[PDB]
Amino acid sequence: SGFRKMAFPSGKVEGCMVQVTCGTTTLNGLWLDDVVYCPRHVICTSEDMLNPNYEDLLIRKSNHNFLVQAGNVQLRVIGHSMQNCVLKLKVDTANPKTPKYKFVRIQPGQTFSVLACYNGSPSGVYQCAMRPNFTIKGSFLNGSCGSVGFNIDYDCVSFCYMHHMELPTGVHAGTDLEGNFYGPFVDRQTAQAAGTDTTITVNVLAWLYAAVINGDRWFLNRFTTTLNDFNLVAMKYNYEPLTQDHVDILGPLSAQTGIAVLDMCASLKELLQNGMNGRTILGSALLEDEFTPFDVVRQCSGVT
Amino acid sequence: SGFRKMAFPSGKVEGCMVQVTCGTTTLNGLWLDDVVYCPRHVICTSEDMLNPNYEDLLIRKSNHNFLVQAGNVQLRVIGHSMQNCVLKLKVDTANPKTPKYKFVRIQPGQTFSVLACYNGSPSGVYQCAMRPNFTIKGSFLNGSCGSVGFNIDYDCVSFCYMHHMELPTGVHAGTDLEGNFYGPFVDRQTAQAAGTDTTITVNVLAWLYAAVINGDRWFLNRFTTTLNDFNLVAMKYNYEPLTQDHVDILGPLSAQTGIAVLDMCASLKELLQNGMNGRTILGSALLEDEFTPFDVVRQCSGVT
Ligand SMILES: *CC(=O)N1CCN(Cc2ccsc2)CC1
Ligand SMILES: *CC(=O)N1CCN(Cc2ccsc2)CC1
Repeated sequence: SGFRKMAFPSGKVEGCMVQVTCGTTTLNGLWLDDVVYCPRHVICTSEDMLNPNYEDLLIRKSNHNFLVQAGNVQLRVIGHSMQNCVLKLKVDTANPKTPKYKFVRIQPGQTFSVLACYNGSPSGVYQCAMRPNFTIKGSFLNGSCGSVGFNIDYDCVSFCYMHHMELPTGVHAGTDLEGNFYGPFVDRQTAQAAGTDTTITVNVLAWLYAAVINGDRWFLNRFTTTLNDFNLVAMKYNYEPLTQDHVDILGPLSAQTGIAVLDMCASLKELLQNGMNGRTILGSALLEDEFTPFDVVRQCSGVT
Repeated sequence: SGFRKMAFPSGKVEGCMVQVTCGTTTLNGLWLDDVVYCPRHVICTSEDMLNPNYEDLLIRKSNHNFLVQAGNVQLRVIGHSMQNCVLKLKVDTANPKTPKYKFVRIQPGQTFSVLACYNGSPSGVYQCAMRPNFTIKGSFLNGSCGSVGFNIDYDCVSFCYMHHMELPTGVHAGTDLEGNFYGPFVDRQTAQAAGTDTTITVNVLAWLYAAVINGDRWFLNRFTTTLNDFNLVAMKYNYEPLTQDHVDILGPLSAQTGIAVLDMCASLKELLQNGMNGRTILGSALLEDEFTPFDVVRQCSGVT
């Protein structure tokens, strides 16, 4: 029993982290096979970050300008290219610790673990979600860029995030491992405001199921609702509209607990309308939305 | 910027996890050098757990009864002994992935990371604290026993926790790596109630400092207080009494922010007395007490 914000074991990713230095800029790189992936802004001076022309800046760089260090061992760069907002540095040695991996571009509401690194050295691991506004709420200081987000299915690491920038509101933006930003963000020091941070309704419901499975049942009520009625309430509270797809995905949690998805929606509706009245649910005083239905089933079933 | 509940990178510990089977019971073991550490209740049938005599039960067990599997490779047991509530199984092979390590017995209020494992296989990592009642609030299903809690200082893993049991209130009890339970708990299926779960005042203050460092300042007020006055308020709200030792430990955070510890106590006092009024602090609607001053400085300074 008990339910905790839980990250994937980080070892498989720790083995992929290197330091990338271009001139006087240091950040993190991801070494998979004989390629090191890092944010292209490694090539920039802070001066450059106001309106960088990355193709023009990159012409001035040679393979020997990219200093790549794995532990205290230097890797030899034999090639470099820009793909969108990331650099791929070809090194002369395959990473012996390369796990099975995939590159995946996640959707908003999807959760992942982040291994925060400084100088190619892991400092810690925490769990994130891709917000509906394509930001993530991270913990990232200067030097953390190139830190990656990932899911693990048994032996296969699916890399979904690379950290690139902090908005002046202290939220985080980055790319998939093809170097394409999530959302409308650009790797330039300009005016970039996040949109509405809407609550991931399907994740909140999954977490309410997790609460019931673990003894927290006080918010269960005598009511039911319809998708259309629930959604009127979701609209008012900046929740994502609930779809039949969300209802289907919650089916296993519905089945295990014997609480109809729409009944749990009517519970969520009363919580939105009435608040927690100073009570808590799984040790939280607000409605947690960074557990997916898949996350809840995993943690409740003990999958490795 | 941003501040997240953050666990140590788990790789060094992932490399120490094995499966221990005695008869029909399977749980996790910790392989350091040529010793595997596991909870002694591995030797029990559920029948045995009502009033086990571990010394009597252990006489019936030989080295060949302890099945120890690291990945898909079996380790040869060449010796076994009981130390308090843990078994030490001597194996004929040193774990090649043994990190630098220490065994430490932590105090209440101290935080650590847990690598939840099933069948010697890591499922995830999360951050805990030793509660003032010597429970921890974990995420642990059947088969998770022998999962360990740890801190990392650069290269050295300090093992502080091994998971042994769940109280019928869904909180967790376990041992240091010498097999001594935290608090009054025993590895028997009997009536064991947790004491008062008091709030770790020094951790809450550290987290309020983390909030200021990251832009959340709305709760800063015009007041100050004294230790004695603050403590009257802590008593009423089941907070640990604040000592000069706690004030000293918060000195670096005081220094960096320019907010006197006692001023921050007067902020905490108003929050205890008035509530959050539906506001949040670092994305929480309650007062977080599972970040130590050391944790806040680490995450705010980017130590690896
Ligand atoms: C994540 C990280 O380490 N940093 C430091 C370098 N910064 C360069 C930049 C990119 C967009 S605006 C300026 C990014 C944050
Ligand atoms: C942690 C874990 O896997 N388990 C399963 C075995 N249980 C045995 C027991 C110990 C005290 S009461 C019964 C403990 C929980």
